[PDB]
Amino acid sequence: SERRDAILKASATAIAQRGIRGLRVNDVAEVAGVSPGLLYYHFKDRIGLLEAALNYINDRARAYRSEGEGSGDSARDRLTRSLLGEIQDRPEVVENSLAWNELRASAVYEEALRDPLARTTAAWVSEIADAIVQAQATGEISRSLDPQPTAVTMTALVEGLSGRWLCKEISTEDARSHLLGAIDVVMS
Amino acid sequence: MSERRDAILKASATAIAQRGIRGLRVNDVAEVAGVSPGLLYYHFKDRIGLLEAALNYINDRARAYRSEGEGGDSARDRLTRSLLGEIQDRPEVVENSLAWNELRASAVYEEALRDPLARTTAAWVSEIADAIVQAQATGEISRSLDPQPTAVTMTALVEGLSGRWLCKEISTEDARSHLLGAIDVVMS
Repeated sequence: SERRDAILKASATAIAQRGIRGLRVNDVAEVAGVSPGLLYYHFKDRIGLLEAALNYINDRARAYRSEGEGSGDSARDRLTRSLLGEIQDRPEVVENSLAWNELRASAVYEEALRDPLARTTAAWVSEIADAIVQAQATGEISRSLDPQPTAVTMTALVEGLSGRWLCKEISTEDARSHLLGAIDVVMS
Repeated sequence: MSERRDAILKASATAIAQRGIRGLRVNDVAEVAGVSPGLLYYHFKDRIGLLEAALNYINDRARAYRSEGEGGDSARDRLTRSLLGEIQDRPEVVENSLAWNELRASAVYEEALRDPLARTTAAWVSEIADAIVQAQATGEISRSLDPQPTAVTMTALVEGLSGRWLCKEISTEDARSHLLGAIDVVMS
């Protein structure tokens, strides 16, 4: 239902602005424009809600990273879309990445969020790792790179730079240029 | 008073690591530290002064682990020790990492935290940049690397890996190995 989506979008804004710690269902209910009873009806409990919101935000992120996909795109093209996709000045990209940044931070103490975060992050890593393996078969990328470690490292860098970006500690342009520099290093 | 400033900051680091910025209370910190709230305000003025000083305390503590064993002569030796020293199964390193993780996440939505965090992060970045510049003069590193962006990138990589490490999403030994491979790629 479009109400579920609307609830989830509002929850991601509550998450983004207030942070997860001490966020309660009634707070979320207030921003979502529904009662806590309806909210529990859709999501069962607070963790069910956070996990639904994490899945919603992951889906939008996946879209941002796949914008402009094309048949038989180069390794460079694949790495670039997936690494840069979530750091853009477009307002709904920023809102989405703010909420993901907080969910990543919260999972240190919200242990029930660790599994969905690990699995969705595994799927991002896997995109990069696959791009590398395909290129290594052709020679287009150094064969001495270990694909999975390289992909885990490149995406963790995105998370680190994105945390600074969201602090306004580094510009959008600089964060993207650093990532491009990393990609250049891997192709060279 | 300098023994007492240190007790205050040590207790502040623990409060931040365990309870986050919202769970940090002057009265509790001061009680932990065996001092009065008024002494804390005398040295640090206010809650933002406290947090600024705690950011620097944590960075000073991390710096000790970054240089442990130092001078371990090569640029490679110094860079490796610095980057790997951030991620270790030692109680102080874990705590520093948790507290930094909290501060980095909170500064997104608490704007007052941004300037101190930027200044402390800039100091960490500078140790790494200086290492790279020194090594380009000796020729231990490609003169191709721009020191500042590289140092920004490497330290950002430590923060991204640490965020996953603290969620138990990546093991300590995996995170260390990936930092080593990153340094290798940069040292090539």
